[PDB]
Amino acid sequence: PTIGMIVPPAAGLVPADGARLYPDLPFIASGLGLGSVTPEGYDAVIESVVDHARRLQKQGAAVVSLMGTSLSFYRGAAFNAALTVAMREATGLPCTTMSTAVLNGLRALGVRRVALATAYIDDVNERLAAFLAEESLVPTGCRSLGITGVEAMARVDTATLVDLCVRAFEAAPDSDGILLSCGGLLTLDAIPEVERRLGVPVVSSSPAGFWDAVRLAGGGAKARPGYGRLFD
Repeated sequence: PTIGMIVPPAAGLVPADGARLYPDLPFIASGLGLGSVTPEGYDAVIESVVDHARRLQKQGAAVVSLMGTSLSFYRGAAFNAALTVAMREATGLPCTTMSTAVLNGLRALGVRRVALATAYIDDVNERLAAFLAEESLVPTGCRSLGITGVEAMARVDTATLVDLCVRAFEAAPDSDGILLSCGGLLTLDAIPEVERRLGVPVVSSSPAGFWDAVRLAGGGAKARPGYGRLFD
């Protein structure tokens, strides 16, 4: 089944990880045009998520994921759930979000005490931690990049991301795992290196969003190897 993805940037590209994780699977995307990775930014596009779900349905999507973590968690857990229900009611399709994806990935891996490694500014990190606590997880600490640019996220390099994860875990080495939050980041090369060095799993926004969307679509598809414990 074709999987549809609502993505933050105006360009509306399928996130790059899809072709690496699931080379044989069909994805399509629709772009919100988020202006900044901030609550003010989210407010300016959040009301269009339903319209974009419908746009994807009209292009043949069989399931829809809102592929933005912060767009889906910034208002708390009930809003993530309610927005999902609205997308489902509007489209008659199975729907999900990237916040649900990371929650499901952390749960699947048995992660309860979770170190946060994020691209975001602290107001957004506080909202992430509150969302996770609402959902019965225990954030242990946070290290972040403080970036508000949307398209800027793709240019953060692997070494920076590996270091970010290692520093977040260093602060709380009792953590069961690491949440690497921001679906605009290119994290696939960082993940196995972090897992190798630290011996705990990483749940990363974009890869988790794919893993979750592929689960929702129901084919049983298996990802290519080398992308982290979440994928086997």
